[PDB]
Amino acid sequence: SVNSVTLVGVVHDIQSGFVYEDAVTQFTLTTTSIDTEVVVEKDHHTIRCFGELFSAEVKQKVKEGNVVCVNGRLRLSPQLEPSCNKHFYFPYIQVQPPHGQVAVIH
Amino acid sequence: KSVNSVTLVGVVHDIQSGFVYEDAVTQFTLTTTSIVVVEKDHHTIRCFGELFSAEVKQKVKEGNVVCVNGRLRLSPQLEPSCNKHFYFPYIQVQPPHGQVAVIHG
Amino acid sequence: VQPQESGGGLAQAGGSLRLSCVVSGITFASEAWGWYRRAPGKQRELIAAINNEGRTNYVDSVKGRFTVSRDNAKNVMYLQMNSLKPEDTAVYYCNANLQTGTLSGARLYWGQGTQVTVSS
Amino acid sequence: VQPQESGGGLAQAGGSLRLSCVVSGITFASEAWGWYRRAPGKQRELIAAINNEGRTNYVDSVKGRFTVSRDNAKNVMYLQMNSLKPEDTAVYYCNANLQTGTLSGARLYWGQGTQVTV
Repeated sequence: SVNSVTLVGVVHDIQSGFVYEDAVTQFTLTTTSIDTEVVVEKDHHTIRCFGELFSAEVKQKVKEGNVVCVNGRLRLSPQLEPSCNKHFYFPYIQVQPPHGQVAVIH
Repeated sequence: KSVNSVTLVGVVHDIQSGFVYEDAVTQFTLTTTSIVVVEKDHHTIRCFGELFSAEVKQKVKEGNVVCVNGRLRLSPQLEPSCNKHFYFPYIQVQPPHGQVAVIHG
Repeated sequence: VQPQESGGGLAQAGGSLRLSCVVSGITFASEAWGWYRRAPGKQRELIAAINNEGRTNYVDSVKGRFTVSRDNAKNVMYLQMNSLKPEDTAVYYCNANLQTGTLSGARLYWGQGTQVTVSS
Repeated sequence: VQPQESGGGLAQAGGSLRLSCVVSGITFASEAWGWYRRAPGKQRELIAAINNEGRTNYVDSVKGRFTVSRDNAKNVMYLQMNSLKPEDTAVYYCNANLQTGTLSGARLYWGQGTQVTV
């Protein structure tokens, strides 16, 4: 039941903070994906780093507007809160060793 | 140079053909068991390609354990309500980039 | 369920244009539709989307700015466009939003779209 | 706000019972909450979330079944459970869901929880 992801692109909105009692450090990874003249598509992925230690090092080493390579697992969060009547999913790319990790190229 | 690449392996479910805004797709579900705690995830797999989708819809049967090899996309979408903005997480599969493969034994 | 749009080309900054999205023949009021746009370079982007009746949800952008309608009478979608920013240059299309996106179609078809331009 | 689940134990398949949750102790209202039940070896599953006013949503599996309500003056989560299937049998927790996306906030902490068996 292998789940896997690899991403490369610009970093944005880097933040620390906790998930439900869990030190996290997420950020957006915008990816350009030229769909099959004359338009291109982008894809902002919520990269969510767990493991307070890895969470910390990531938090420090990763700068804004960077270009990093993200290995990790793709997760789906049921979310769906009040304010409306419908269930949607949260597409966050979970990164926490010994799962994946984040290298930096810019 | 951006890189959006996913890989999957798990159980398939609710397989059906149709169109994505007038596009011959064969959407279905792949369930990776991302693991006492057994955490599951049900991924949507939208296989575009007039021929490709048909290809897939026939060799691919429910229960089959297959691999998925494609982009991680997410349609914005603006439901009747409400102000809450939500994205639709699926997996765009389409040759020569996408790739599907059933497992036997 | 056949796209038949019209209206739009070029207007001074902050204008007021209307749109006529006519569903050619087969039932229209049955579905929940909406308008899109094609920036000179950017891809397909859904903007306005009226419910099946129906209380409408707009994008942060066109929120308060524009307001789309839906009349079962003639089967036409009208996008009340006001204060047309120059950043509102694209080819606009009328089509039916999914259900609410995770659903699969059954036929459908695209349109030809009308070019629109705005420059201060 | 240090969570504190309460109420629960055992009831017939079809029996009923109500749960509870308290926190010490600010600030309610501003924060929307919910209830999370967990199977023996399975993951926690959020059941129903109550809005900041608050409106409410439920799980596709529990729609038209469970009923959740909240009180601000006493900071309490109320979960009146009726006619309980052995499926509902799980360790129920109560905490604050939020952000519906842009999560990551404050420190957060999990309550001990309450038992539900039918």
